Amino acid sequence: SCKGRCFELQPDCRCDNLCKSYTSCCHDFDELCLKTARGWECTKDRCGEVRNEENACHCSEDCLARGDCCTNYQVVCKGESHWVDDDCEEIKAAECPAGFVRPPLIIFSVDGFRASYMKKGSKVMPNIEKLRSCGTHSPYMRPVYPTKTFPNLYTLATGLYPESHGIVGNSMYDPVFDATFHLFNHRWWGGQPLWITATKQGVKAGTFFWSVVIPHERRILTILQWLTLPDHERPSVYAFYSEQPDFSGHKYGPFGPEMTNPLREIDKIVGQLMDGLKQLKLHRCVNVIFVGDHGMEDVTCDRTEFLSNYLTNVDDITLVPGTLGRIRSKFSNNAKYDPKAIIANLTCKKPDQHFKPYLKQHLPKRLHYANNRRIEDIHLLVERRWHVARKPCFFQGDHGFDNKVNSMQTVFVGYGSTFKYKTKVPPFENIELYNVMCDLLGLKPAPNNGTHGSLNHLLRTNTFRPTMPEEVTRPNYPGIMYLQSDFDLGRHLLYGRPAVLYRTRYDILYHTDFESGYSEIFLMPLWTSYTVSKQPDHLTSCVRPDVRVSPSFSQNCLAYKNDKQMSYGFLFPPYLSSSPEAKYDAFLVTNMVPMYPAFKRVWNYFQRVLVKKYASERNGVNVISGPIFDYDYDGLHDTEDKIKQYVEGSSIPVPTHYYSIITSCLDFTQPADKCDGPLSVSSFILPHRPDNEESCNSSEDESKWVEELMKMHTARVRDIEHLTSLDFFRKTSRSYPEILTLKTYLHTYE
Ligand SMILES: O=C(O)CCN1C(=O)[C@@H]2Cc3c(n(Cc4ccc(F)cc4)c4ccccc34)CN2C1=O
Ligand SMILES: O=C(O)CCN1C(=O)[C@@H]2Cc3c(n(Cc4ccc(F)cc4)c4ccccc34)CN2C1=O
Ligand SMILES: *[C@@H]1O[C@H](CO)[C@@H](O[C@@H]2O[C@H](CO)[C@@H](O)[C@H](O)[C@H]2NC(C)=O)[C@H](O)[C@H]1NC(C)=O
Ligand SMILES: [Ca+2]
Ligand code: NA
Ligand code: NA
Ligand SMILES: [Zn+2]
Ligand SMILES: [Zn+2]
Repeated sequence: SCKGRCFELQPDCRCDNLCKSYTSCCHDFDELCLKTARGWECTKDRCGEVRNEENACHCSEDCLARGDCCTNYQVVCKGESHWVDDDCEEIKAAECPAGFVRPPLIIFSVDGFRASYMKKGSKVMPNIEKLRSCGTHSPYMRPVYPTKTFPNLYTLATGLYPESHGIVGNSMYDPVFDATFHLFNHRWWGGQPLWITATKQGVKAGTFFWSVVIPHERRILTILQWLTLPDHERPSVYAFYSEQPDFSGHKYGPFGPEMTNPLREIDKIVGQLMDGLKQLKLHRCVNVIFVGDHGMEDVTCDRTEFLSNYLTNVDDITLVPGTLGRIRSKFSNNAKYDPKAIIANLTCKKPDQHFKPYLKQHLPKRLHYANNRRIEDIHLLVERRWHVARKPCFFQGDHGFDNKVNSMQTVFVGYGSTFKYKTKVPPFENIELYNVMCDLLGLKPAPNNGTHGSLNHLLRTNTFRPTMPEEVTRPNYPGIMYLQSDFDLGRHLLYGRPAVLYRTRYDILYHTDFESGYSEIFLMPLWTSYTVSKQPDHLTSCVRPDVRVSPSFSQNCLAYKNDKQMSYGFLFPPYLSSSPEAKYDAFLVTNMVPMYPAFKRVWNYFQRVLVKKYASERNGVNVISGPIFDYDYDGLHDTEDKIKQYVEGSSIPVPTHYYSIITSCLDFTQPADKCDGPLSVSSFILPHRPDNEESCNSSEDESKWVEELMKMHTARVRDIEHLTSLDFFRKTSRSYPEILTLKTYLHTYE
């Protein structure tokens, strides 16, 4: 029996909340623990009360002490007020009763709560509105790809991309075992979640999981109940979860009028939470995070592309369907199965095609969706509002699309003593929360993909002091060291010189129009920096040796002549040179990089047309460009070990991508090279591909397609730091936490 052991935190008859899922509860759990009687609200008559065990909650004078009161008791029978009726009072300091070592954290998570419901629900969710308004909040929070529940909830809790924590979807095929696994035990998965991190550091955690038949009102009383327990038992961190509004969203669509009740209902539970805390004097002591795993889009049966309309033998493939596609051979010894053919077959075959196929390594890097062996090589990015099935109602809403999509954005509100008061912060990525939650609990966070510091502007106190990483390889500064005859060939640095964070050998090179860091190992620049202010020739096939760099560690024009696939281009573009004299610097062999003919069309468009437009538009730009090597698609700078391809019969490694970081003043009335304030930045990581299969209008003028591809491969600065092992923005006039925020920014074009 459960006697009074009920909802306990720890062979026998079981009393914990998760027992009902494992069907291991004692026969009397439904009698003692899950009482439903009289409802979840007091009334005038209920007050002055027999502390009747039969009830769900009590309105007796006993009530307050035992810690099992109905959440609106004070409001109804001691004259006090609903917390939503009070005016925002700032909380300059945690107001906890004696013997609390720290402010409790309550994570209030909701499935499928799209960011728009905040504007178009103000009227119907007043308690949530009061959290938003009095607390700290962002316009939206960005989930991770894929925008599905389990992958997002576990990232939330761990700080890791799905590729790394391992929950890449609900069914996953492991080719090591040739078996499929259907999704819960935290422990077999990657990363350290929050409830563990806290436990290992002597901070007691409550459950982050509930048995679905336990109704929401009971879960709240349970948390308030636990909060009255004594110091040696009481947990410091708790978690509520709601399947709504995701559940109704699938059924009715995010804009269905049927959505209105479910949000009101979620708001009621958030009401009980606050009314309950308040009547335990804990409403200015606990920190609450109201947070969402992802959003919801309109998607119906009739918007469904079918693979059988593209592929000869569709019974030879296995497809995970829906708002993303994952394709895999169904049969093990099938020599008829050809990934290159499949992708070709699925590539721009209709003008209005509602998905695009990709091998995972060609997916835009911002998705971080490749480095896991249960991610099938062939992936389909599905257009928003659409589905993908194998071959030929329930639903009008779904999610799982590209996480830059708006319908997929989600919410974050931070209320409490440690959060700023009435503050609006910019949108961030949910991988950043794990680090913040550790901060609120005094924990050293486990290694994750967050960037610790980048969210210090959300917090009143408890900010941790991030430190710039150390240069690992100091630069060389060659002077004029060689003769033209030794060779057998054929202001611009506004934010600090970036710092090389791995062991290598590089020369820093200066020119009038640009500054560069040249790797004597990779035979090209690691980075090329140049400012262009707001305000040609027939030398195409000439290159000059750089006299500051030995011919051993320079590229040559023989390799590029004898490579019928590969060509070369410049990181600093000759077109932007400041004078006929200076133009010769842009043609130094130290400025060449390997570039497929197809990539040049993108790259020339960019250097010739978009940079000067960007400069006009933003009042100057600083531009840092370099190559990236990521052949193992793990999002990190490759070692020489990992390089698969080279320019014909040479040591010149071919980059898998090319980055650029484009930087200006937030105050566009000050030019780029004379800021006094915050910075503005947008970056991208363009894949380096022999063809333009990815862009459906590549046969047209670059004005009609290059800029669309670029928007698609937008990237955070931080992404490029991981992929290049550099560190940018080391010598600005801004604080290091502000700069971390700048670096986590991704410029979405929506
Ligand atoms: O070291 C190695 O490579 C193999 C060793 N090994 C393990 O001992 C655990 C066992 C286990 C794992 N998972 C997660 C998983 C999910 C989908 C899959 F297709 C494969 C695994 C589980 C989930 C439920 C119950 C047990 C497990 C992952 N493990 C290993 O890979
Ligand atoms: O109560 C219900 O309506 C259904 C029971 N249920 C769930 O379906 C989800 C599944 C899930 C939960 N968590 C923990 C969590 C909670 C809040 C966060 F901000 C982050 C993580 C997960 C972690 C990884 C993967 C799956 C999950 C919580 N759930 C339930 O109790
Ligand atoms: C995301 O975070 C994880 C954890 O910090 C990084 O993964 C670790 O990588 C190291 C070195 O490659 C391995 O030895 C560890 O086993 C990895 N840990 C886990 C839990 O997977 C990962 O590199 C980060 N990803 C990016 C793109 O920055
Ligand atoms: Ca790599
Ligand atoms: Na060539
Ligand atoms: Na094309
Ligand atoms: Zn969800
Ligand atoms: Zn869903």
